[PDB]
Amino acid sequence: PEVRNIVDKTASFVARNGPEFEARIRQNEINNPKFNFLNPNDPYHAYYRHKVSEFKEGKAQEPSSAFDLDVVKLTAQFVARNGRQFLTQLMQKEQRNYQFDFLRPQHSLFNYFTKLVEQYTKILIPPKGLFSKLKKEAENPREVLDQVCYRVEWAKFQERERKKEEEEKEKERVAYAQIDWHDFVVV
Amino acid sequence: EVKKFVKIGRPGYKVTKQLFQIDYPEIAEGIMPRHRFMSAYEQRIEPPDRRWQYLLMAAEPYETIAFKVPFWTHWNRETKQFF
Amino acid sequence: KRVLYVGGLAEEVDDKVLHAAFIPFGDITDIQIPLDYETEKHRGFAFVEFELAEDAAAAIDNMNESELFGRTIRVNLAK
Amino acid sequence: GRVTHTRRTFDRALRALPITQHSRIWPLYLRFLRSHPLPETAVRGYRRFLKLSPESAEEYIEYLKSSDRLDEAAQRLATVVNDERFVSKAGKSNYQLWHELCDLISQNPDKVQSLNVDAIIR
Repeated sequence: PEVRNIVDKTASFVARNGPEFEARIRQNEINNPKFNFLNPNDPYHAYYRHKVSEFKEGKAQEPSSAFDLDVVKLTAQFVARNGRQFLTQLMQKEQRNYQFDFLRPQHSLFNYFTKLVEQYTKILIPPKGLFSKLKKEAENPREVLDQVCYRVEWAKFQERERKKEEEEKEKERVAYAQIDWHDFVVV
Repeated sequence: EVKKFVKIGRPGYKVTKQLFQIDYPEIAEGIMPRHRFMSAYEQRIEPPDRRWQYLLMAAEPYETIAFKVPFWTHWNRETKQFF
Repeated sequence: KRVLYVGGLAEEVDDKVLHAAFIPFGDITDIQIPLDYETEKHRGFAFVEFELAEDAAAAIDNMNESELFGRTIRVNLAK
Repeated sequence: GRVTHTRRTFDRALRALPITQHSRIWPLYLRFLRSHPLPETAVRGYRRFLKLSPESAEEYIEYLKSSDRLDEAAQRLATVVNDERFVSKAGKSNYQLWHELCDLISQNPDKVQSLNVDAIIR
């Protein structure tokens, strides 16, 4: 397509450089019917003129229990000695003729099992007390002030985030009380 | 005001059922297009025998994809696809 | 929320059919379909109760806008 | 080695009508179809006109398409293609597109008479 490709070229030029580039082309090639579509003289004028904004905005395409607590603590201590998700100190004891329904994942006591496990991991990691000593906590007002301000700062970030969530929910409420219930249609 | 400036362009819905996934133009608004099950009794003419519910998912620039039914969604603004 | 509410119980739609076609997404523990006692036909509403929320969510998502013997059925989340 | 055990065993396993005995009755026809298509066609026809299921004709035609008797497979397919009470027997599952696939494998470069092929396309 000669005339179509030329109109799309003028449209890309208008998108990149403006209609002032169109006027420049008009004064530079008013001697040729190639700037005729950049002029009111050829029929491609309005098509390429709207095509300018089309290619500028991206609509066209460019041309081509104490005991229970102790037992849960013992389970966490045994799961700190677990080597894999299957081979640990709880697997056989689950079916070893003693009552243990706390390994089940739906019973709320599995949350206490998992929290005991998380504390067991944070205490059995290398800095948890295994083979080294951390002293920026045991003698450190500088680290204490740092970490305390940091907890307060995470608290402030979470406060701003909850406020943002509440504002968004308010916008959602005002828009749910404002969705259209007359011009409904099925496609 | 959210409706005092409620523009009615009435654009078509492009939604695929079979769980529904609808596409719409670039809005540039954080409001998520919401769905809901509503009654089949309201209308400006209302031909008789309206006895089913209608699930309509509508937003700002794209008209409401509604369908009679005889955080359970997702809104991708980087692709503009709603599920 | 491990419940699938199956709207659209067709003429011969029984709990066996419902839990059989929606059983593959997860272990469905119970099924109950409202059958009109004066009509012997279901009310277009059944309830499949699984133990898995992932199962029932995937079932509601993939079993919606469904079809069983020429009937446009829809699976939703029970309240 | 004798059809006596086959018949009597099938009948005794069929005393109840659960999903039991099904894949012993029909694979019996499968293993009987060897060197004798008559009992295969017998079990196929009597089954398609026997105990109710939409999977009945499914297993029948899917067992018959694998043998040297295929117009019987198409006959069970036609039982499905009428079906007398369920135009859609299986929901999203396909019988007619599969029949079209078998018609395509028949109009495959064997019957190049150029009449059966265009007939199968129509």
